[PDB]
Amino acid sequence: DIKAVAQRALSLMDLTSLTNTETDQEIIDLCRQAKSPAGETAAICIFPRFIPVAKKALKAQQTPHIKIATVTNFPQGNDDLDIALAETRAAVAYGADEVDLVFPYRALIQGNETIGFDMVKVCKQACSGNAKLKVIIETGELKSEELIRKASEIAINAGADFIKTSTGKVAINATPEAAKVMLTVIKNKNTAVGFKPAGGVRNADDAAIYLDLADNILGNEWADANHFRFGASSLLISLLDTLGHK
Amino acid sequence: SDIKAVAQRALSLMDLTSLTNTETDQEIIDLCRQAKSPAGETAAICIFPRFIPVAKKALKAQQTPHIKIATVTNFPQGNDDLDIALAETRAAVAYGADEVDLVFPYRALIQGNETIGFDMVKVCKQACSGNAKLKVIIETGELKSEELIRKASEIAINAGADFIKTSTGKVAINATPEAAKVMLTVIKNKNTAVGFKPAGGVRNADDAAIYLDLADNILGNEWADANHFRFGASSLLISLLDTLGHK
Repeated sequence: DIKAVAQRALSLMDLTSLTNTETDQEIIDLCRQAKSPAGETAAICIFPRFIPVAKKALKAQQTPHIKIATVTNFPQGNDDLDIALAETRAAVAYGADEVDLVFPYRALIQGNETIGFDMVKVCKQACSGNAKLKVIIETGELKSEELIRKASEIAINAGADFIKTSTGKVAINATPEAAKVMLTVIKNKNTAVGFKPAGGVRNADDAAIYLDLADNILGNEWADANHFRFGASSLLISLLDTLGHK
Repeated sequence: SDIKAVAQRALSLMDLTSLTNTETDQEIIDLCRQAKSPAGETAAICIFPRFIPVAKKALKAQQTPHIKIATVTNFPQGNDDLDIALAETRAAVAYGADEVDLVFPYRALIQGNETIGFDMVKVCKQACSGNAKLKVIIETGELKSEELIRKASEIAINAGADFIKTSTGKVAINATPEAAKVMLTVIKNKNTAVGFKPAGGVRNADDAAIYLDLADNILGNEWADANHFRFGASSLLISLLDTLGHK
């Protein structure tokens, strides 16, 4: 049932806007859009400086349960620990519920597994008692199964609450192949860790591919809002269309 | 005053500013480079909060640790939402700001709400405790009247402002001699430890002399060092260096 899929995917969305030129009105408008005719998305995902305005709008429309996710070390995934930590500290101070941190994947590709652990760990510590930490490993740039698995393992060891496939800002983002690798790592290490495919999920058919992977690898009941998110934007209109809201 | 001497004096009091909100890392590094000028270092740079970590790294790499990093919050609108201004100020501190330039809720003051201005400046001052100085932009170009400019200054100072600053640079009217005179007089009458920062429309040494002469005459010759006086400006630097004969 494609409508059941669409309804389920909508409730797991991190409704994303990351143009870096948003106006405050566009952020208010995004929060309004997250309060959809078929229900609320799980979250929004926006740049840190927009969090106070978003928190205010979400509260005014009586949907404070819609989480505010943001991004740090983004999009490049540089290997500078001081900068990533400063941004994550600021994201928390802005009022973020969740921080989507970009893993230093280029450093990993060059054989440095240590900076990735260190960066994820100190940023996790900075979120303590305030926010969840998602870690973006950028699977489209890691390419190989070995690297995708390895980044996933390091991120979980260092304390990630979610592992996320992509920034959305590179050539290749979420893929079924990458998703299967990451979901499998989650199963083998810690089923408490969530999974977030981002970029390339545009309709209910795409959503079903990733939901079916999660259901088949981790069980039918695993992928709730605490364990599964879609990083997406245009997906919401497509899902609403599928659900009969043109 | 001697115009070249003023140029030299004014340069060391600059908060070299870039607030386009479309800067890249490279433009921030370049701003830091410019602040290390052939005539001496500016007192600070002033940039949006998210650029502070890159600026910090760049300032360290060119070995200019004493150039402070200032930023802006509640900016530029000066809205009267305390929670938003507080959260931005906390983030600015978390990013690593040395100084936070907060916009006072001046439209609320114009409508007769004097309390929100006090409360907002105070909680933001508290958020800076141990980490940063708080400057308060009262937007004199919008307050317009001497009475409102004096009142916003008094409120900012009572609530704990380390500096009072004339303008955001984002409205039609910014620093003016008239506004400066009122603000410097309030400082003189309430607390000479509070600094003054004319900002916006200061484009050359002639402009700078106006504000330095006012400070000198009202508070004394020794008063306006970098702890008590800043110029909020950008293209001013190039103008001063040209006046000083530097390339």
